[PDB]
Amino acid sequence: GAMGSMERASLIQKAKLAEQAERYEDMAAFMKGAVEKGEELSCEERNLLSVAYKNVVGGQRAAWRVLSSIEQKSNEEGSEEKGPEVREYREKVETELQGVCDTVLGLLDSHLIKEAGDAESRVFYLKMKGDYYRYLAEVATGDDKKRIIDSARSAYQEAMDISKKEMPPTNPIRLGLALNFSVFHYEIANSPEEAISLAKTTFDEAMADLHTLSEDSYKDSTLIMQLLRDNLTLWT
Amino acid sequence: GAMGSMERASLIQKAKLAEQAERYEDMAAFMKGAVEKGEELSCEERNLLSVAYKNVVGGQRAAWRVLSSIEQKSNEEGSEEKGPEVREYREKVETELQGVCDTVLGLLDSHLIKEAGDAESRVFYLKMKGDYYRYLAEVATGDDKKRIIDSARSAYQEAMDISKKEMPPTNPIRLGLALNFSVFHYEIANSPEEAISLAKTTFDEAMADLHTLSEDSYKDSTLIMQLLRDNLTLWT
Amino acid sequence: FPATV
Amino acid sequence: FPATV
Ligand SMILES: CC(C)Oc1ccc(Cl)c2cc(C(=N)N)sc12
Ligand SMILES: CC(C)Oc1ccc(Cl)c2cc(C(=N)N)sc12
Ligand SMILES: CC(C)Oc1ccc(Cl)c2cc(C(=N)N)sc12
Ligand SMILES: CC(C)Oc1ccc(Cl)c2cc(C(=N)N)sc12
Ligand SMILES: [Mg+2]
Ligand SMILES: [Mg+2]
Ligand SMILES: [Mg+2]
Ligand SMILES: [Mg+2]
Repeated sequence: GAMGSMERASLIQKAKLAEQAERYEDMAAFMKGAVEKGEELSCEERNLLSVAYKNVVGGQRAAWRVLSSIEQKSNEEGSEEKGPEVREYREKVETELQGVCDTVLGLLDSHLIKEAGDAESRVFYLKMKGDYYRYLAEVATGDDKKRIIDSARSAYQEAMDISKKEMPPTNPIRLGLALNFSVFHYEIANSPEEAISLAKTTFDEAMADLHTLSEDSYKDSTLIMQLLRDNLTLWT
Repeated sequence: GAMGSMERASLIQKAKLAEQAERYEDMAAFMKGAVEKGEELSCEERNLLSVAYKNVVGGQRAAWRVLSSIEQKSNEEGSEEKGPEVREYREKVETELQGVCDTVLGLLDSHLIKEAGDAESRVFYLKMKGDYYRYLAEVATGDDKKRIIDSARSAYQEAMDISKKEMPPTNPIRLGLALNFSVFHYEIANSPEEAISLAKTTFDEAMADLHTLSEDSYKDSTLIMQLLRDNLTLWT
Repeated sequence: FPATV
Repeated sequence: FPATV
């Protein structure tokens, strides 16, 4: 643990500085160090962890998609053979992405999820688990794909079950979980109808609960509701 | 040399793929590997090397500036003491930046510059040498700053002398060298008058040579001329 | 691509 | 910041 000698509070402070400097790899290393101190994470700290890894893996996913598109074009009929290089470099990016997902899943399993008892922590971590299995599924092939897909589904489902029992329909964690599980259904599980139904039901149940919210909470919830609507517009 | 086992042509191909995927750290590692094969670089290969390292160091410089601004605010009268963390993290980014500059300067000294005999290669590499000493100067303090500053100046000056003897005034390498040396004068050497004079003379001499150019060369040259004008507008 | 958070 | 290439 390269961060073992740094104070927890200093790691959190440096994660916030790294965010301001758009140094997301550093931010993720600092937050991994903070998690490895063994204490539970506050709400702000959980979001620093997720922001950091989401940006790291997001860049990897964007690069993988560029390389996979080039690879597929090089394998079509009529294209010139340019050797193993595109595949090799796509594989390098893919292995680095899988390593990031393995790291995040390892933090969740040792030991964030098992110590998370409040809905706002447990749902957050189970959503993360679904998300990082989903990123693995995006690059997986064959039977490995099936088991990865089911692990994503299982984590999202447990998060959904808790969120419906313990959170209001406008809670931003609940909304973002539903948004992402809906995308899982559409893009990963080949279940577009389930994706559309989930997005619509989530949006409509949140709409009906907005009246209970302050102006700041209303802003947070309607922002994610607009993403649900955006996806519904893309899909219908 | 981690790239020692990869073919030169494969390294170049992968550098181009990394550029398309916006993976500039990888792109720079591939190009470093290509340089270390020991052969001279073609024009396209020189630009792949420079694009890669410019993007890497550019991100480091942007992060350093954010952190240095936070550090200076934390050191002003009335601010609360937040401990050594901002300084430490600024120093970490600074050391990584200095390491990138040391790497590029090492490639130029072993052995790109000494084998570069044509103006378009030699000027390009000497401009790079000035640029990377300039990035070192941005973060240097005290007497070390003076020797770094003089190394930047000396490299830019030799490049200028060759460019004036061997290239037309619209050559894009010559123009970009003059643009950057002018910025060196303004931002590093505390010589704003020299910066403005260089930018103006460069612009005017290029203007008078545009008539000799094809439409594509005209586009390349006028693009950099517009940057000279932009700087002149910022400075006057 | 669709939106996720 | 000023322009460089
Ligand atoms: C508990 C409060 C103060 O912290 C948060 C709540 C919710 C979100 Cl989304 C978030 C994102 C953050 C970030 N990018 N640094 S802090 C933070
Ligand atoms: C073989 C398939 C079904 O599972 C995986 C593939 C790839 C990675 Cl990176 C990974 C990480 C995992 C974890 N930390 N739990 S499972 C898993
Ligand atoms: C000799 C020709 C074919 O190559 C170049 C000339 C000039 C420039 Cl600026 C440049 C940038 C490049 C890139 N970003 N890949 S290739 C390239
Ligand atoms: C001590 C001052 C005057 O010189 C330096 C400072 C920092 C770095 Cl990173 C560096 C790299 C250099 C090189 N490769 N020639 S000289 C140099
Ligand atoms: Mg302690
Ligand atoms: Mg249902
Ligand atoms: Mg060979
Ligand atoms: Mg003069």
